[PDB]
Amino acid sequence: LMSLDTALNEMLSRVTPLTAQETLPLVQCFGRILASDVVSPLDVPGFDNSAMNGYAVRLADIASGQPLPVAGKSFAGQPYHGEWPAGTCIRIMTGAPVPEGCEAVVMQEQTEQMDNGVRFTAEVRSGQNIRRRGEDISAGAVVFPAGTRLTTAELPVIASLGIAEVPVIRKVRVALFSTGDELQLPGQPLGDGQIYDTNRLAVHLMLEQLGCEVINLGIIRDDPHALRAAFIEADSQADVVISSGGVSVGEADYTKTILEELGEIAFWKLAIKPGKPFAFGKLSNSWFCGLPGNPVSATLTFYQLVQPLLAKLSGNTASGLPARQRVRTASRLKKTPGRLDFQRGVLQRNADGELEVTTTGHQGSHIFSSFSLGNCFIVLERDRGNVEVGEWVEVEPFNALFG
Amino acid sequence: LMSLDTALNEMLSRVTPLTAQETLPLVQCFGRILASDVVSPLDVPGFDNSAMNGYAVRLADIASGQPLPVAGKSFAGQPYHGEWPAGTCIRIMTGAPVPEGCEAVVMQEQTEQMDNGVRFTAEVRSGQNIRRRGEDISAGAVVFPAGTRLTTAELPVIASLGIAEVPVIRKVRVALFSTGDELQLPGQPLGDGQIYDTNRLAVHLMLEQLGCEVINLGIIRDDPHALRAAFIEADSQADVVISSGGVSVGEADYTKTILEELGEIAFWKLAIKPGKPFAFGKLSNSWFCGLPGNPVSATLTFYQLVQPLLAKLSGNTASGLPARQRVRTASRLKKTPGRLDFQRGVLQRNADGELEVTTTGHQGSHIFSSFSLGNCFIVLERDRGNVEVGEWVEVEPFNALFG
Repeated sequence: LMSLDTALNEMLSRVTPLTAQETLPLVQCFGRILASDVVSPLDVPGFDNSAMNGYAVRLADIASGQPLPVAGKSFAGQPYHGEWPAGTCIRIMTGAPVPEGCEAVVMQEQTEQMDNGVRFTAEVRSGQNIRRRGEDISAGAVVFPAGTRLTTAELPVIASLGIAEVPVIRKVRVALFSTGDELQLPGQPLGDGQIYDTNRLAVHLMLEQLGCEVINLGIIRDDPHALRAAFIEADSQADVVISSGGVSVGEADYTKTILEELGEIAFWKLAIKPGKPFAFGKLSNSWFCGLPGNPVSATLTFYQLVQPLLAKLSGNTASGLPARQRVRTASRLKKTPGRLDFQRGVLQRNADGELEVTTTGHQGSHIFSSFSLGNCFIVLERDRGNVEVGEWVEVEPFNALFG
Repeated sequence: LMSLDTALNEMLSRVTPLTAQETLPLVQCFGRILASDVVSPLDVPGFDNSAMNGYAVRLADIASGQPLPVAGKSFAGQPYHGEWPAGTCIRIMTGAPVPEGCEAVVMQEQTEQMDNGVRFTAEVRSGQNIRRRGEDISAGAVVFPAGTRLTTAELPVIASLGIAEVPVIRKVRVALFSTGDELQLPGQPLGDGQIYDTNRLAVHLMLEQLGCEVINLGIIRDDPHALRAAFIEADSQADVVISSGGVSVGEADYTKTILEELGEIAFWKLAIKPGKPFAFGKLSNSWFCGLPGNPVSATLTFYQLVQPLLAKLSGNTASGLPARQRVRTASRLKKTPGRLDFQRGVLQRNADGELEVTTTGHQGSHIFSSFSLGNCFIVLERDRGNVEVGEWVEVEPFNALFG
């Protein structure tokens, strides 16, 4: 009934990014969000230097027009020191500091080297081939704005400025648990109607790889007191509490009333597949997300809803959701109009070098193999019907959580 | 002069994956490599269950052609163990264990309920709608083979079989250090032609993010005794030793002779760009990789050479190097024939939804901003010359190390 985009946007619009900060040495900031703007203490480059391998010259010596004998050279870490007579030029390489008085650099490929001097023939604009002090970064400028996620791309740049540590928004703390007498821990046998608890592990793993602080309270006993106690504890410790299965997502029972007793929680019916139910709302001091019991739905629902939410909450300002592309199906796809189907498929290059999706197989939610076999989602539009080999189709490549 | 592909195949052919293992609880196994095959101790599904929501019947009761009353119910968590008399049927839910003496299940769709029992609208064939124990995974089967890298796709499935821990290959240990009287740590001034050391950090961050155990020995003083001592230690405590800058990559000097003295190392000149020099070879108890001093070259060289080596080393059996696709340039690219140019670009969708690359800007190695601004490499062929807007071109999306 309710659309995914509508749901997501309503979740996101209620949420306020964290602000609490901590200062850490750069090596420990991977994945972390900047709490404050990084301001450059130095100029980059720190001095005027050559854009090219060629010769440093003065605009007047060129106008004179005689070949210019080489008076010396300026290199990597050894500027040209000493006098530079009129009627001469300085040999120079990329990155090397331009000598005092220099008005241009000429690339050697535009010149004729002879025993008695370099002959210049092309026009010589002033400033050409010269990289100005701080043209790349000026001291006092903001190199990286607050809200930036720190990666190998940013952190070395910060170190290049001589900064040892930066302040970052604190990890988001997420309490995790599941409930139900069916749920079984490993090592024990499966009594009557029991199954091993897989959703919790799945969520724990994704949470940790998303940079969060997990507080796994485990399986809570089929009991209202155990459950109220779990929520109280979870909500007091964390910014987000997750039920990975067992708490109500619509159906009326002892868990649904505790939920209605502890916060304002909405029970959604998403127009997606697989999945459908989703619980979301505010507890006393936290946000609550309750997932359906089916592994495939829990994962899907987590990945496409909780994951975005956690991002916003972290302080990250990177607007947009994982990238998608248009692609031809080498496979035939069973799709029902009514729901936004996130099928699994296999994106790979064909003989022509073009990219194409193949189904992983049976798209039913009774099996989890489609996450291993796959490598992307075939995001089939809500209103769309069956898909015939060769039709245009949306793929969302899996991110690192699945490979 | 020497091709990337050739160097890569030489490095990797000499290498021998680690075997040393350790058994860890599943929640600690993300990104880790399975040391032994995961063999299934149970059948999945564990019991002959129902595919649909409907009724468990027998063919002799359907044959009587009359409405058969509901003797009881069977849910997933509440298997039926009651009476099941002759002219009756059992209401069942999807995923639920089919009651003893079953033969088929029917959906509530091909069924209308009368006051005297359930009327059967359609036909009922022997074994319809019953999932049979072990049709997805048989007990004794190999679920995941040794060398598989454990992710959110695999790890929950392993918990579904009731396994708590699995054996994984030990992390690769990687020793890191740089050298030179020019390298400066943060907080200290830049003496004459001194610079802040960024390549070490860059590498540390990537190593950690690839799952390695980093031993960062910092900046070694410009002195053969400190260098020998660092090497003797790095080699004894790790599987790979990396100079991130400062050790020879060809130029003869005190560093090069300690290198030749401590193992068999080849100094290569790669036909790639940016970069070119790379040192690789065997020390006593380890593998050595020496990177060029230029930040862009050290990163690029690490990413394209050292990364695949670590992958092989780790035990991972995932044959291949990150994916590529053919794509049009919205940007003009300056390219010289002779070297394989790993330029940086911006892969994004256009108004028609198709994918396209744009340059990040200046491709020179005097700046690092191309890794942040970018999100992919434009892998321009060795023999290739300049590229015009709309030309077909190869792109290799950045992985997680760059965001």
